[PDB]
Amino acid sequence: ILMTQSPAILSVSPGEGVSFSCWANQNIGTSIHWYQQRTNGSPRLLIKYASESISGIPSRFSGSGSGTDFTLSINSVESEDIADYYCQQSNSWPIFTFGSGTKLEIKRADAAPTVSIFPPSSEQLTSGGASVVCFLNNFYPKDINVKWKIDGSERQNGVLNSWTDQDSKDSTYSMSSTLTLTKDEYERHNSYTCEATHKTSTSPIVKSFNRNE
Amino acid sequence: VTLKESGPGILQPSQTLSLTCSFSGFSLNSFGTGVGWIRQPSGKGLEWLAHIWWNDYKYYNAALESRLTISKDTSNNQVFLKIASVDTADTATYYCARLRLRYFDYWGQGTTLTVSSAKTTPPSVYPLAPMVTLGCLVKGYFPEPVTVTWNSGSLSSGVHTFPAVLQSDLYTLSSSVTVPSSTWPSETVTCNVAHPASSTKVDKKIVP
Amino acid sequence: LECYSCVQKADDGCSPNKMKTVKCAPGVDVCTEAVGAVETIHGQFSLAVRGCGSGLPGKNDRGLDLHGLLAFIQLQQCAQDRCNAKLNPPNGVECYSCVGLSREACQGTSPPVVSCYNASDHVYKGCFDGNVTLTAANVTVSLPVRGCVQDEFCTRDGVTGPGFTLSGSCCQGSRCNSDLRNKTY
Ligand SMILES: *[C@@H]1O[C@H](CO)[C@@H](O[C@@H]2O[C@H](CO)[C@@H](O)[C@H](O)[C@H]2NC(C)=O)[C@H](O)[C@H]1NC(C)=O
Ligand SMILES: *[C@@H]1O[C@H](CO)[C@@H](O)[C@H](O)[C@H]1NC(C)=O
Ligand SMILES: *[C@@H]1O[C@H](CO)[C@@H](O)[C@H](O)[C@H]1NC(C)=O
Repeated sequence: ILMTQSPAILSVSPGEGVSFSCWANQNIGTSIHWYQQRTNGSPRLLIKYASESISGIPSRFSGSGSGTDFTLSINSVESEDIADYYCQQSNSWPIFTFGSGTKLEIKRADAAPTVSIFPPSSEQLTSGGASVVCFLNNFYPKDINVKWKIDGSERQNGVLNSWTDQDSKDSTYSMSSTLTLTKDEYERHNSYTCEATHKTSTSPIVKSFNRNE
Repeated sequence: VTLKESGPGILQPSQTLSLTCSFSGFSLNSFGTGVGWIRQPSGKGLEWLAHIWWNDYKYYNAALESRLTISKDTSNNQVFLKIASVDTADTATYYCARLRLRYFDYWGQGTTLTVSSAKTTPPSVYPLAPMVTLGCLVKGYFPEPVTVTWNSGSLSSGVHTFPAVLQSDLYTLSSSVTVPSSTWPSETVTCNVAHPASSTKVDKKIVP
Repeated sequence: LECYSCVQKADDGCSPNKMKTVKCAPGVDVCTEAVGAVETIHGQFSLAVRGCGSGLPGKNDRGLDLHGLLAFIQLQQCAQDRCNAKLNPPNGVECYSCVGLSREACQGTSPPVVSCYNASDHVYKGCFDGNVTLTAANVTVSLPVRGCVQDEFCTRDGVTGPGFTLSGSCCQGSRCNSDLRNKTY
C-alpha cells in the first residue's frame, strides 16, 4: 500500500476552509488516521478511522472519505494550526505506513528579500579561514536561488545554505548563504557578490563588496 | 497517560543504539495495546520502525528487520528498542507512541540522536560587521545545539537564527539582527552564544 | 534428518513430555515449526505443529486481524537436526466464548458466556463463530473460535497466512453466535 499526500505545501490565510488529501493506491476501507505535528513538537492524533473525532481536539478539525481518497479539513484555520499533517494506514495491520506529510503554510503578500553581505572577521582570518556570509531576510515565497560570483566568475565549491522556518510574525522566510575559503584564497580575489533570483524581480538583487575598500 | 523516551544522544557509526521508552498511565497487559517506535530525520517524514504487543508479539519495518530488536519489561512499564550497526542515516528524532490496536494515540516528546564520529567541540564565534542588519557566525561546534541571543534577548524582532548545517562533520550557523541605523554603533550590539553540551557561553561585541 | 514432531490443539501436545523425535523421508530437507496464536478479548489459545517439512529454510511471521480477532503466526523452517523447537467494564453485549475447547465442548449453546467490552477503546458489539486452522508438516489442525468482534454482519469472512486460516461468521444480538455454520448470504 502506497500513500500520497497532496499537496505537499498548502499556503493558506487565517480563517479559510482548508482541505488535505491523502490518496491510497488501493482500497483501504476506513483504515486511515491523521496526525498533527507542530514544529518542534510531537505528532498528535487528530482523526481516527477516516472521520472519527478525537477527544480534546478542536472541533475545526474534521476528516472524511472511504476507499482510496481521504480528506482532512479545518473549518476555520487558527494561527496554531500551522503544522505538518500526516496520515497513516492501518489496512495492513500490524504493518503501519505513514504519508509523506502536508505542511500547512500561511499566505502573505509576496516580498522581495533584503540581501546583506559580510566580509570575514579579523578573528577568523587569524585562524586561517575566510567565510563570506550573505543573508536574505524577510521574503516570500520560500523558493529562492543564490548565485555566488567572485570577480565575475561563478563559485561552485565552498557554499553552505540554510533556510528558516516561516516567521511567526510577518510570515516571511529567510536564508543564509555561506561561502567558505582559505585565508590564502580569500586574500587573492577582490570582489565577492551574492545575487538572488526571486519571484519579486526579473533580474536578481545583488549585494556586493570589494576587499580593496 | 505519558511516554518518555531516553537514549544516548550521540553515537559513532557501527555502535548499537539502545532506546528506552518509560511509560505511565496505562498498561501493556491490555488486549490490543502496543507500543511502537517511530523516527523522523530532521525536516523529513515519519517512519514506523517496530511495535511490541501486550502478548509479546513483535512487528518490524522489513527494511530494518535485520537491525531491529524490540522488547518490553511490563513490570517496570518499559519498552526497549536497540538498533545495531548505527549509520549516519540513523540520525533522527525517535518517538515512542502507544498503539491502540490500529493508531498511535499518545506520543512522547522524542529523543534526538546524532550519529557522528565527531567529538564534543566548542564553537568558534565570529562577529559579522559591515536600517542596518548585523550578525555573528558560529562555526565548527559539535553536537547541536547552540542558542544564540542578542543583548540577552532584549533585541528580539529582526533576529533570524538559521538552522545549523554540517561542514566536514561539524555544525555551523549564523544569526542576523536588523536594527535602526540610529542605534549602532551608538549603542552596543553583542552576540551571546551558549553551547549547553560543552558548558560554554560566549559574548562577542560587534564593532564597525 | 531428525525433527521434533508434535501437534498442539490448545492443549499440551507439544509439551516436553509429549514431544516425539521423528526421522524424515528421503528428499525432505527441513524441519518445520508453526505456531498460530489466536487472541480474543477474553483469552488466547494456540495451534502448533512441529514435524518434517519441505521447501527452504526461513522464517515467516504474520499478524492477522478479523474484525478485532487477532491471530499471530510464526512459521520457522531450519536445516539442522531437532532445530524446530525455537518458538514460544461490560458493554451491552454477551457472546458465547470458545478459546481452547474441542469441537465437542464448543457446540450449540454449550460454551461459556462472556461479557463483551470496548477493548482498547474500540467497540466489540458483535458475536463471532468460526474456526482456526493451521497446516504444516502434511498435517492440519483446527479448533472452533467464538467471542466478541467489532462486526455484527460478517458471513464466512476470513483471513489467511502461511498454512493458517481464521474464518467464520458474525452476528448481532447477545449470544446470537449459538451456531452459525449454516448461515447463508
Ligand atoms: C468451522 O468448523 C467446521 C470445520 O470442521 C466448519 O464446517 C462444518 O463443521 C461441522 C462440524 O462437525 C462438520 O460436521 C461439517 O461437515 C462442516 N461443513 C461441511 C460443509 O461439511 C464450520 O462451518 C466452521 N464454522 C463456521 C461458523 O463457519
Ligand atoms: C466503550 O465502553 C466504555 C465503557 O462502557 C465507554 O466509556 C465508551 O464510551 C464506549 N464507547 C462506545 C463508542 O460505545
Ligand atoms: C444446513 O442446511 C442444510 C440445507 O438446508 C441442511 O441439509 C442441514 O441439515 C443444515 N444444518 C444445520 C445445522 O442447520
